[PDB]
Amino acid sequence: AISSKPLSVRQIKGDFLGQLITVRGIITRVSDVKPAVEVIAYTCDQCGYEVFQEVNSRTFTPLSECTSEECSQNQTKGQLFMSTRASKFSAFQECKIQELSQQVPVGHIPRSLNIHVNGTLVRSLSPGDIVDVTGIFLPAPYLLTETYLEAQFVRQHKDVEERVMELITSGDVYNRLAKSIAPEIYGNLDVKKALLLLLVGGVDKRKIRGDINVCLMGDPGVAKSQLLKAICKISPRGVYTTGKGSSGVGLTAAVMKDPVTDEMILEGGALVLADNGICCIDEFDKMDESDRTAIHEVMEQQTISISKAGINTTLNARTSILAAANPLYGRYNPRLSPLDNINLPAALLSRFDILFLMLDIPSRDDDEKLAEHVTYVHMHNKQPDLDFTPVE
Amino acid sequence: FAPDAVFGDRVRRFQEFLDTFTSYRDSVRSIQVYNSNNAANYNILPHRIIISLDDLREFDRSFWSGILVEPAYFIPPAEKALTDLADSMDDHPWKLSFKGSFGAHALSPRTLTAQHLNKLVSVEGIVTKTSLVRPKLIRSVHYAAKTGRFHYRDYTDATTTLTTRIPTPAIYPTEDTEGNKLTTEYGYSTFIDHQRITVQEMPEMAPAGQLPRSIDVILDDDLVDKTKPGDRVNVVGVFKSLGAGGMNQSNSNTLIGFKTLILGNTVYPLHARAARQMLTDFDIRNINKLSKKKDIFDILSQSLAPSIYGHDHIKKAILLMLMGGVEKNLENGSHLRGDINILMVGDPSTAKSQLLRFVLNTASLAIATTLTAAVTTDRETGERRLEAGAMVLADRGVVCIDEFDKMTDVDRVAIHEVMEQQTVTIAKAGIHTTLNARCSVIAAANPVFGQYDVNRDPHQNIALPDSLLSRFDLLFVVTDDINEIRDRSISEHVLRTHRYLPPGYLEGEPVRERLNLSLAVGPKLVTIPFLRKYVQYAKERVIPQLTQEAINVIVKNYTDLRNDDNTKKSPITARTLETLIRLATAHAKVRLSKTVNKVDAKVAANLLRFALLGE
DNA sequence: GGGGGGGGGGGGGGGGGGGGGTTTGGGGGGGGGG
DNA sequence: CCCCCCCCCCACCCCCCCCCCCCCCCCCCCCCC
Ligand SMILES: [Zn+2]
Repeated sequence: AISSKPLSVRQIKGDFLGQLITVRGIITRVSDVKPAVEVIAYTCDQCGYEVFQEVNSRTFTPLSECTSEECSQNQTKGQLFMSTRASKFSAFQECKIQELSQQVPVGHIPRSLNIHVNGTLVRSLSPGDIVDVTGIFLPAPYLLTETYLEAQFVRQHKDVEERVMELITSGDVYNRLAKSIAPEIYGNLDVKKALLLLLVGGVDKRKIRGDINVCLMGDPGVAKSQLLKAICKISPRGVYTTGKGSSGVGLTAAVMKDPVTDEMILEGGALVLADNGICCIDEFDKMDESDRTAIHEVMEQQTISISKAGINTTLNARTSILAAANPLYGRYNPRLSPLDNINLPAALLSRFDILFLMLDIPSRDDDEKLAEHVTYVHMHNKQPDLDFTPVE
Repeated sequence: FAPDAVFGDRVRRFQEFLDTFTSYRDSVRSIQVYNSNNAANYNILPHRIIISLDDLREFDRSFWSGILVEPAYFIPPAEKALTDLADSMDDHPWKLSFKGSFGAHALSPRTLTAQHLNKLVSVEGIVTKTSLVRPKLIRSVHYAAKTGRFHYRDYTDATTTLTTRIPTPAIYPTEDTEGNKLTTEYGYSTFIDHQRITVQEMPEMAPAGQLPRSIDVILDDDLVDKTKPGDRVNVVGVFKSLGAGGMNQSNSNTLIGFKTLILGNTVYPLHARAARQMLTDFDIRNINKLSKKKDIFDILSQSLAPSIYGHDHIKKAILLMLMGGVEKNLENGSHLRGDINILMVGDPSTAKSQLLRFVLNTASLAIATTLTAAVTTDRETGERRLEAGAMVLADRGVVCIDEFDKMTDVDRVAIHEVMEQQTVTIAKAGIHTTLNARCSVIAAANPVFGQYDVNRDPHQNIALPDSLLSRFDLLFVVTDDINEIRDRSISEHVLRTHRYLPPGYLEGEPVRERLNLSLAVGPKLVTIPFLRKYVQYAKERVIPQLTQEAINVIVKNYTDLRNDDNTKKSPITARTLETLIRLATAHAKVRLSKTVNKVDAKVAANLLRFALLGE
């Protein structure tokens, strides 16, 4: 029964070596596939009788003299040459699994393990996967042995064109689908109705530029960040960012190393992941000059540019923008132009298809309407309003 | 003398010792039957016994001093006698461990000296540089392809044995004497866990103008991961030299000393100089009897931090955070956060940090800080690992953040995800994922320059943005009031503290640093355990439902706050409304009440109005 | 007068022995705040 | 517009190899048929 139990990585002790255990964790890194020799085939130059060496370790030493009876009986010291055509290779790949961040005891470093996977089971894993893996827990030559898990079986943790008619036949689907966008958020149905059109999109023709963009602006709060996150959930090919957030690969692209090792690579930011899709910029007012010129290049070329380390290149970034320009100094002055309240230049704002300024006005009547909605959602736990027909 | 001759006498003498003190035999059988029962129905205890050096002294002083001074000759026969005893019990090597009265062999990494080599020693210290656990090969088993026999080989190094034996150099044999090829058998082959830990001297003991010394303990199998970095520990083991020490002819420089170690026999963490509590019928009765009284929200909160002058509303708010609000997953699993977050702005020297101590020692699953999650790397890692910050570690727990004004930009930018989404997102090295960080936070902060200016906002006295400060449900400002009654009280407490004279010291005698190693011979306010048991019982027994009369008080108070002059102090908004719902729910959890009702909202709104507006 | 056998030189194989295999400070460039 | 900050960049076993020794083979010379 022991193979059935999913062990966390730090429960894998030395006594398990040789057993077909099952482990649980997150894959923090994955190798590119490379071939490994099962059997080397050598041709013999002076007799043509091939010979074979099987390999059963991380290293080997190649053969030199023809050991075959064809040469050996003739005492003919022929020379051996490796053939990749005739050698049997197997696909090899390595992945580093780490215990889940929740499993780490208080103060300990998260423990990790090498998984080796061979044959057709290769490229069943990817970084960020949370997964259960069966394998043989094994030593390797470094008395302290190196150790790894030989993977054997994997459990990842994670018609339509007829089925659309079920909603079409019910009618008024635009109004209802817009009302299905974040039903837990009060009112603002005209804004939701526009935000839906950004997912649906216009025409691109030849060029004619087809993406649709909206800026929300004005006082902080009013469930706006949740609305942007909800759009990222609802929409296909969506991504959520902030003007300073997503601070790893970033919203703005660059050439990069993997400084944990020594190689270099070019990789895209969020605006490339949002390609053929939609990007949501929270804290939009706070993004820097490189970020602003990045969204400029989305709107002006539908690309993001590279000009570094001898590489000049533009990466494709066809994408809708949803944006949230919350003002300076904590609150908008609700009778002024936005440029007296917002950091961003009006040039950038002019490229958006629509801009919605919304103010968090204290007004007893609208306060009670909003508060009745919020308190009802908290009280009832279901159907954030009636007759909205919230589609999943 | 040749040890092998007297080995039998030492075995039978330790067997007589084991018979004389039968509690060791009883412990051996207790371990065996526990392991048998865990095997019987699909946890395992180790083959280790802690023997008292006092018992062994009273039995045979000559054998006892042999164990202390010559463990390389006296431990192996004693462990052989123990193994024979365990084998004599009905249906693998057993190990010894030691406790008590080491005398001159009670040491620290400073006073551990070359005179002590190969003696049994106890070292008082602090753990640093815990290595990764590695499996160490000690027996390799091999099926012979044609011969049929299972050949094997045992292995030796300077750490696996208490006495010197020729090292066996880490090679698997692959051929029989007859030349037949061998296939190595994992599982049947035996590997022991192996770990190195660097015990540092306690810095309190280190004398004037000296760095703390340190030494490497070696730990095998069931002693591995007994401790983590920073643990104050007492280790017992044999102090040893190893290696060639530059006597080997490669080394022109022979001034280098020999490497030295302790081979560990036991690891005692010194936690003392309940995370989930037991509950007796007395506790069940008195918890429920107390819950029917009205002033519990005063008495329980005032039982927090009883040394603190004033700050009743702060203690009440702390109690509501400890009994925080209920989670709301709506339809489609749409998540809204029930947890509560608090921030104590103010002067230094106020109650803040001491309140964080009292909260930290009262709460459970509580993390001390002075964040989020990260992708990280270190000196020896040729690899990157995903790390948990305090909020991830406090998932469904609490975080205590002192000096929160000091936190750096990459942290503060990502705190928004904790505050809005109760989660944190990773965005580099292809680990694009999101982690649960569903905690209730209490933070404290100081002015960045000068004393706190009570006219200026928290956004102005401290560099933290208003768009960050506004995330917290409750935002207190505390200040060092110069009240003579308070000052008289705390002054006399501090004077009584500084008049303390330790036991048996003469008047004016200086306190000696020698202490802990020299003694290394091994108004109805409630108790904090009772308060813990009450909050545990509340979390254990109720999830209050939200009644409409509560809603009517809540919308009344929110729309009042959002249209009274309180608007001129703060732009009161939707976050304040859901905060009122959380705080009223928390007060229902104070009551243990099956529902939230109008009474809870009336308390919560008074506290929130005080916290934000001071009234 | 040619072929076998004896004796000496030269080359190749096999064995044995031996050696090698990250922190701290400083200047200059580049960007941001008063 | 000017100055300060902060960021970057840089300093014991096993294999290959070589040396030494011994045997075997091949050629030359002399004798026998
Ligand atoms: Zn050949």
